[PDB]
Amino acid sequence: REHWATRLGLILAMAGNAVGLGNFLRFPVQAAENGGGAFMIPYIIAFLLVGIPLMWIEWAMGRYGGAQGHGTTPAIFYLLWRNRFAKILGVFGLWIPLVVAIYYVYIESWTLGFAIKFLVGLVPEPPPTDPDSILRPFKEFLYSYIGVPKGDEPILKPSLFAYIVFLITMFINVSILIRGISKGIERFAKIAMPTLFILAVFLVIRVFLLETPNGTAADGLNFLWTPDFEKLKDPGVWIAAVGQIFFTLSLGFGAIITYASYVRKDQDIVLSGLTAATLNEKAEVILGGSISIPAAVAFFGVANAVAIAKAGAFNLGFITLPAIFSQTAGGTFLGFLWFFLLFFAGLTSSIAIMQPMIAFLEDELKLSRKHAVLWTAAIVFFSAHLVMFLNKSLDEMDFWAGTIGVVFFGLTELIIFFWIFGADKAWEEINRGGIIKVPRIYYYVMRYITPAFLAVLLVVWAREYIPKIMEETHWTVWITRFYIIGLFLFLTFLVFLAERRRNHESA
Ligand SMILES: CC(C)C[C@H](N)C(=O)O
Ligand SMILES: [Cl-]
Ligand code: NA
Ligand code: NA
Repeated sequence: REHWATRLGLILAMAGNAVGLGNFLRFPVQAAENGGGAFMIPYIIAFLLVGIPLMWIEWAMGRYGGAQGHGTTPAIFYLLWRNRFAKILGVFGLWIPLVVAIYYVYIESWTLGFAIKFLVGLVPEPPPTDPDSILRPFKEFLYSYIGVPKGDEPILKPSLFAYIVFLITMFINVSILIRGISKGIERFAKIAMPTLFILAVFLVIRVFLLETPNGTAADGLNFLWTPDFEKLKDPGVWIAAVGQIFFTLSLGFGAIITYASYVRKDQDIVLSGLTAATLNEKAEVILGGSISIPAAVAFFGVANAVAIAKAGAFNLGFITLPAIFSQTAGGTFLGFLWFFLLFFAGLTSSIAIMQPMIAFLEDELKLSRKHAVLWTAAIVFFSAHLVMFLNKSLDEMDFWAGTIGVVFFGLTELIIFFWIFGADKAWEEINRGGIIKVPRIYYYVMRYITPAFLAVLLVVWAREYIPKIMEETHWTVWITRFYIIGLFLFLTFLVFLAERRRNHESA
């Protein structure tokens, strides 16, 4: 079995796993729609009670399963709770990251294609003060890229260059992942994380030199870090906070478990996971929240910034920032820098959420690495046509997998590790091999505070919000569900195909 050759390489690979698009695209909108600082207070709180404990549990289950040659949540769940329903619940650890990747690769291909369009200079030409006259050309640019429909049919029709860039993005993912751990993700993280940091800091410095009659870049920072105690009683704020914390730290996708499987049994995971979390957070609030929000605020006031944020998720990342850069000297090169930063971010995160399936095919089906990688590729590439051509088929995938399945699977793996596999035993498993020891106070949070807190949050979530999706939506969403549910069944079948061949090799 392969291993992280360099400790630093392990840390950088886990960072690139965590440091992705949620640090640069999701978090700005998440903070803008939720009163800014009013959203920071839960984000901080839920970072201590949910982020770090689930991080350490992810790492512990990963190292435990990897010591016994299993880097997937079905096998590891069977190794923590010996039952068939354990394997059934572990199937989610392969279903969630796959469904996430199905559209994560598409958005990463968006970033790559936009970087190419900006580098070659094939960009819109905004005529020289009306904000609509500047937000309109880049809006139509994004629409010409992804091919959003125009009439009544919810049928996407992406540009040919977009499909070509998607092919190139999948092929780049394949060329990276075909070289394993110590030769592929490690030597790529060692190169991408410094470049990512450099680009982020350069764009931060460039954004801070922006001033308009609608304010300066400091106003967005103020609104971001100005709390508002009038909103801590809104459960939607806490819902969004814990969801974003699950997302930005890869918590609940089973990918951190997958990388932790390649950790040598004796090497540290406590300080490792804490370091990865701290690096991702420093890349989030210090950098990601200090580029989009300050520019949008300085250019349109907090009111119109929140308006653009509530308009859509890509209004800020794919429209607002390029429209603002088109107003500055060398702004085409600046948008190229921004999109290239996003491309490496999505790259280091997407090569991380596609590893559980290959680990399953290698460890549980005894497939060669090349064939496992190529079949997982073909699966993702084919299934991505459902997201590329069916309108609003990405939102359902992100909801059930990246938004609902994450909290569900986090609670599940928490109850499995501590409440089932053994609170004392799993606590020791976390504290074993660690350079530093896990604080005594997080034992109670892991076993008592985190499950009850997440349970109350999930109760409020399911009681006051979900029934709006299973009714007030277009019928085409079923096409996605009918597929993704049918993608779950498929995986279970392979799980069966695992537990049967294991009864054959021993014979
Ligand atoms: C699913 C994860 C890889 C997401 C990533 N941590 C991000 O913030 O974009
Ligand atoms: Cl295009
Ligand atoms: Na992140
Ligand atoms: Na990443």
